[PDB]
Amino acid sequence: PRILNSDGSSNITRLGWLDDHYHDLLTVSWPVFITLITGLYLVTNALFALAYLACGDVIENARPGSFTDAFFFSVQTMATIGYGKLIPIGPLANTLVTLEALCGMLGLAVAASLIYARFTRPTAGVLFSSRMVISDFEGKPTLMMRLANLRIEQIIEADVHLVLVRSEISQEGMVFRRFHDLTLTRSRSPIFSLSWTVMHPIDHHSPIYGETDETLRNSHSEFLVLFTGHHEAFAQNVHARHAYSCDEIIWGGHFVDVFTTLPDGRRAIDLGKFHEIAQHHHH
Amino acid sequence: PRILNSDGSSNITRLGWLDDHYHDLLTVSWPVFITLITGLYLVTNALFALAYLACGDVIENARPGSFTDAFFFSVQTMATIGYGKLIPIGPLANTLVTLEALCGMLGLAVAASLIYARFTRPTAGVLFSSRMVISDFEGKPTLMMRLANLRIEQIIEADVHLVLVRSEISQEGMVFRRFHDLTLTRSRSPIFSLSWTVMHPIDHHSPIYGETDETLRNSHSEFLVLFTGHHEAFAQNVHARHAYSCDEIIWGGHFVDVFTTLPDGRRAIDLGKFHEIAQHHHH
Amino acid sequence: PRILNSDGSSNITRLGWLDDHYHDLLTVSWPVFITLITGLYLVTNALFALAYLACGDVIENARPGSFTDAFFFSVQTMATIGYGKLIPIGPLANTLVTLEALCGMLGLAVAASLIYARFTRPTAGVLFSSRMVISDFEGKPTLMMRLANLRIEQIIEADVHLVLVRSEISQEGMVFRRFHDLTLTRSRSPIFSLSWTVMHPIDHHSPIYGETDETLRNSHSEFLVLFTGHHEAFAQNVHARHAYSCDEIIWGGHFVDVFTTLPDGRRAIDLGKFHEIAQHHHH
Amino acid sequence: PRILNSDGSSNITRLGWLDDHYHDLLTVSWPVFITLITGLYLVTNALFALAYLACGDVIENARPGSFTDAFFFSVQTMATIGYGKLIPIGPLANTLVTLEALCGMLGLAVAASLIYARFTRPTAGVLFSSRMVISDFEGKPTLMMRLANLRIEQIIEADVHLVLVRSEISQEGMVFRRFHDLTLTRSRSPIFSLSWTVMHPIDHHSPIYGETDETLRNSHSEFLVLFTGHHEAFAQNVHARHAYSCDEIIWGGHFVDVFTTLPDGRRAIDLGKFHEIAQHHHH
Ligand SMILES: [K+]
Ligand SMILES: [K+]
Ligand SMILES: [K+]
Repeated sequence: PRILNSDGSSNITRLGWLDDHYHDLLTVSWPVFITLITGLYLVTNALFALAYLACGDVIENARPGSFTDAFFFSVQTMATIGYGKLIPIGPLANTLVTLEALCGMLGLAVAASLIYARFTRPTAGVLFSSRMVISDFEGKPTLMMRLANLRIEQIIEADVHLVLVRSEISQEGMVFRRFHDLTLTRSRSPIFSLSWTVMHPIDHHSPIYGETDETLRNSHSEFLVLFTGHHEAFAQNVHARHAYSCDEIIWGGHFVDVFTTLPDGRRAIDLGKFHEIAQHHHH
Repeated sequence: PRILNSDGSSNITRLGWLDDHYHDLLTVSWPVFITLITGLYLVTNALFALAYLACGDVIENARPGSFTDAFFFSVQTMATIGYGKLIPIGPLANTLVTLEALCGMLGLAVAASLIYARFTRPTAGVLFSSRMVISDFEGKPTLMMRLANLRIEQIIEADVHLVLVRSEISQEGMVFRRFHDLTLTRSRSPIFSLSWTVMHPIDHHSPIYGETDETLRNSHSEFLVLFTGHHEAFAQNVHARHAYSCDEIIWGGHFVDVFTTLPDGRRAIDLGKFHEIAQHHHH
Repeated sequence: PRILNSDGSSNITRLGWLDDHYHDLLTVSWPVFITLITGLYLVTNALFALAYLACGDVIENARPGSFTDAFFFSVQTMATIGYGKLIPIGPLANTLVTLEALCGMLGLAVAASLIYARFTRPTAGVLFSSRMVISDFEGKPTLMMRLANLRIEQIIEADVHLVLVRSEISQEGMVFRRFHDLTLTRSRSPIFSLSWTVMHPIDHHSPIYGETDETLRNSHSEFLVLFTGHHEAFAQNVHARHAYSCDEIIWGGHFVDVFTTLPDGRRAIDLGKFHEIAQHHHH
Repeated sequence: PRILNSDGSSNITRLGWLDDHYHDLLTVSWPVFITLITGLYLVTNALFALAYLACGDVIENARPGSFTDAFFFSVQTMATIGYGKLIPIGPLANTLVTLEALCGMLGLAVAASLIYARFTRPTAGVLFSSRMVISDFEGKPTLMMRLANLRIEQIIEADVHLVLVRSEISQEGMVFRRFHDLTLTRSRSPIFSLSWTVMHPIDHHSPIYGETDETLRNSHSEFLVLFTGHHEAFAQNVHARHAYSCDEIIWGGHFVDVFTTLPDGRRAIDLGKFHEIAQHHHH
């Protein structure tokens, strides 16, 4: 019954048409977006066609009072193909022409921006260790997990937050869900390029100090990771979030090493070891 | 007589043509912007038309010395419909043609950028509690208000500032308006997704320490909220501001709750309760 | 003989073709930029024309072996006017056609970005007090100056740096220019909207502590101001810099006030007072 | 056998098609990118051509059932040249027409964004001293290197990180690589314009305290520099990274000086001295 999913998205039921137009256009699925555009496209040409007929027989080589001919003319026009069979006749015809044109291009201008706006979304090539572990490092138990960059490009002034979420009681006895930042031995990495193992020493200041497994389940406590940085690939900021549940903490585990020396004597990164955690089994 | 409005915009009278072109173009109302563009469009084609006539009878199938014909030709040319009735004749005609073309597309290039520049502005889907309250939490009064995210998308590394603005006297006796940043128990929320109740404990460090209602009116003091964060919807930064007056502080009040358990046993959010503040009435 | 000019640009002599293409294109003056584009435009069409002639007589209604005809055809083709007199003939002709097209639009795509890149530069509407003053505020002498926003739109997350630059001697006796950032009583203003008077208290920590005028001239010391913030007008970041020399510090001065109460009882801003500094003259 | 290259890119062997489409498109060499686009272009027109043939003889003046004719028609249609020889016939023909158009325009919209996305990348004009030096400044040994801005434009709120990377042993005996950010006497420069000599005093807090050369080689330790700032040239953020190996530290060296006084008495910047380091040779 987790508040937060693994993908980091909160897991709640929300209780609530043209109001949020811009958001909605960037939020819709590509199929839909393309449809909408199409609809709009067809629609407006039809409208324009009617305008033509309305004037009445103002297009060269158009079957009299036929909406198709006018429509297709309108596309050839708006789109500025301007084949040349169907042509404006008389001031009224042409004014509508020079109006459509402008309309068409403006639409392109609007479509473009939407496209570009929705199209230009980078994604940190970042991979999260499927598990956390609690184990002794430098003489104090420490909670860790690790990120691997999935691309050759580097992430600059990357940094990460390790947030514990769990239930608490106020002195007043309000029983709420609280967020605790957890101090990391290293929270900034100005140049993140291969792997980073993040650590929260556990000492008298850690909100998870002297806590067993039993106690963690009991506060229904999870761990939320937010990573962010400036990706050289995109020359644009990127982020990535992940969440862990009490039971994805492997007590005493140790992340295996992904750094190797080749036969060649050249260093290397093996991603295969990335999700592997060493463990002592005591029968 | 408030210095700051609810929308957070300061409430002062300011005492002060082509100077600020770029700002103005992004600042104008869409109707106006479109008009301007249109004007510019029509205008330039007229100019071009004149250029054509000026050469004299250089367009196929054009009524001799008729501006309309030239004008409409110019549009068909500059929008590159290029129907094909009206056509250039001779070097002068065509040079003007190849000039217009380029002109037209440059205009598109300029129009586009403006459009995109004005078009691409997100808005945090954030709603502010209409009131603040001063109530005891964990043993110290605390001033609070709360934000609710209005969209399914999440806001990352969101954070908020609670600023008290009020009149003061210097030892030197300068009577000025000063801004105090009020320490919040929680000022960052790396993953804002549903509701956030912001709190400023009031203790010997709070500029509103041991202050009643009477004293607040007296310094003509208001409270300004700035919220900001990176919206996943837009993959871009968003902000929202709000302001409160002394009298929108509900002393002793408690925000009602918005988190529920369904019959189903599934957690939920209710945004009807959002503006509701519990209160004790003592006859 | 100032190191820094009033406009904040350093005042030094620097001692040093296709290398910096992108910078150069954004750095050039509009006339020039347009020329370059034009040149490129004309040029490429000429090249294309030659390609056509090179096939030989492959365009309908073209005077045999005539470059003009080919050239103008090439424009009508690359701008996609496609009038319809001059037309491709045979495979070679048309392939070149379908190649040009693509070329043309790609050029548009490149031109656009440049245009937009150079076009979309905001400027903080910020005005700097022409002078600084040193005077007692809240019981310690304080250096100050002030900014006024020149537009109705607000600046978010605005903040400012007050940097003293002056010559120093190392224990080793290196005589260098050093920068001292000066602690301001208020360095962030999450919502800058009208005027902000920035202050650097002078106490045992101020690098200008117990310094007279004489001593300031002597270290040839100046004061550099950098302001930056996110402008709601442009929905984009803005900055502004300014510099002051030792002699633009008005000792004992006090900035006059720009905030008024109207007859109406409505508050107001008078930016005429903005540069005015009160002063005591003692015969 | 360095972990990090001079360009700051980590020097490891990574061990691991349509997955990363957007990154890949921005990452590919211009030649390749253009090819891809071209391919896509040609391809889609061919597809469209087939669509035409498939209806069968629906284009005016088209050799019956010939792909070339259809193909070239398709381009004239999709690029909206619309010459006018080949023309749609009947409903099926034209619908495909009005579909292509839109398609073409959308492609432009997509191409543009890619172009602009890849095209609009600035590069800090920043040059790194080829060497570092360890030498006494103001009475404590200090590690330094220096940056020179290579362009007339200025970089705002520039700042730099000096990171030591070297192998260590945990008490638990884990032998890992660790990063130490090294406190710099000056880490921000709100207005970087000519040269900046960065310094890390070495004292009881420096992770390189009481370390000789021998000891540095031994921990296989390098030094990583990240510089970043907002470039006025591009009105956009820029960064630059560099790395140094133990052996590019010139002990006792002193950077020569690049600031000069002209005969004219005007100050100047010479960048020939930039890489020059003074040294005492003791036979
Ligand atoms: K056309
Ligand atoms: K066209
Ligand atoms: K045509």
